[PDB]
Amino acid sequence: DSELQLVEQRIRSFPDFPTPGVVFRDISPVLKDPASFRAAIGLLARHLKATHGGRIDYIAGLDSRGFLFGPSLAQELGLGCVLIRKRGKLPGPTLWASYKAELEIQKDALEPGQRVVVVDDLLATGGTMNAACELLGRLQAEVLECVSLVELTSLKGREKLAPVPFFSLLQYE
Amino acid sequence: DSELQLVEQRIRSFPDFPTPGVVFRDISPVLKDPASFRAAIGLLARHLKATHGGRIDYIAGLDSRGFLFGPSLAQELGLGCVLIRKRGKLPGPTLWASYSLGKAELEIQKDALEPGQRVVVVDDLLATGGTMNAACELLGRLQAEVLECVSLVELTSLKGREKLAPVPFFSLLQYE
Ligand SMILES: Nc1nc2c(ncn2[C@@H]2O[C@H](COP(=O)(O)O)[C@@H](O)[C@H]2O)c(=O)[nH]1
Ligand SMILES: Nc1nc2c(ncn2[C@@H]2O[C@H](COP(=O)(O)O)[C@@H](O)[C@H]2O)c(=O)[nH]1
Repeated sequence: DSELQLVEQRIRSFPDFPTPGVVFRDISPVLKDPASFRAAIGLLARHLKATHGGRIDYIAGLDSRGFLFGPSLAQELGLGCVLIRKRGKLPGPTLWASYKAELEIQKDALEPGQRVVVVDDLLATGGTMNAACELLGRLQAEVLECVSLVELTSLKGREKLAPVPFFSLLQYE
Repeated sequence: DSELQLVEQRIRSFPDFPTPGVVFRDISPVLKDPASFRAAIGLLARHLKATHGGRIDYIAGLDSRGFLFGPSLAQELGLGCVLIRKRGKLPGPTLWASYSLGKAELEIQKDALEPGQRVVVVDDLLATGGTMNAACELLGRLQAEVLECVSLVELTSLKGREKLAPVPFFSLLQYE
């Protein structure tokens, strides 16, 4: 897939960041190359349409690298984007979950029964995405799927999200 | 302007957040309404094309709510987006700049831009101008040329515009 290649070739890997032995996958070059960013959004949108058809009501973007992809992905799908933030940031009534960071969402972000796909840049342990799913569940939203550009498969984040489906463009050990 | 109205109607105000006496302007509903979001990006893009023609090399988006607009704006203009992040998040060699929020620090990769490259900075809202000023400083230290800073909202009583001068500033909407 030449589109996927446009994305993969713009992932930059930094050894020993932030700790010795870890390899950080830097997605910033994807954003800097407009053809790469377009390919990433296109591939995610095509997957989501092919999997869910018209069932998705909103994209939920995770603070803050999910914010980079969520709105463009939503726009490509003709959908709005709701925001899940680090705690203390959102005004008005909210719910929060601590996973030690805390996520937050406005109580009126979604109505009961609305269906959402959650997007972040990368899935590692799955802690962040798992917390997002729980928050959304407490609004009585249905999480159809979580998606990311990158998945670190040796950390088994996918298993953590089960039974909510997960999809990534690229996988690294 | 029907387009501008689509954006203004989707700004929500929260008095006494985060402190008593102020009014937080919430842009979240703009993102939730795809017509509103499209209008905001379109208005910003049209302004930038009308003001700079083809001279913009990159959009620089500010962590974290600038990230919501930066890539879509960049895409609309056919440009890439570079990131200015809260300190501690970026790999590789970086520069950072403090400003009062106590203090916060923004950071950029030393290799984000080459000397002479021309950039427009975007954030959701301009208040005191501290955040945008820090971004401008970082970019200047890379020897990039900051053509303009833009936002959806400007709180004019806080005089952030003057703080950025002589770098031009543009907002879609203004409140006291
Ligand atoms: N871009 C990038 N983000 C990472 C990396 N490791 C962790 N993250 C960030 O941390 C979260 C995923 O970590 P998790 O909660 O799944 O362990 C995501 O929000 C992601 O932005 C990495 O190697 N690259
Ligand atoms: N959406 C929103 N952001 C604000 C508000 N006040 C401060 N900010 C955030 O803080 C920064 C602007 O504050 P400044 O540094 O100009 O005083 C921006 O990054 C913006 O995201 C507000 O009322 N609404």
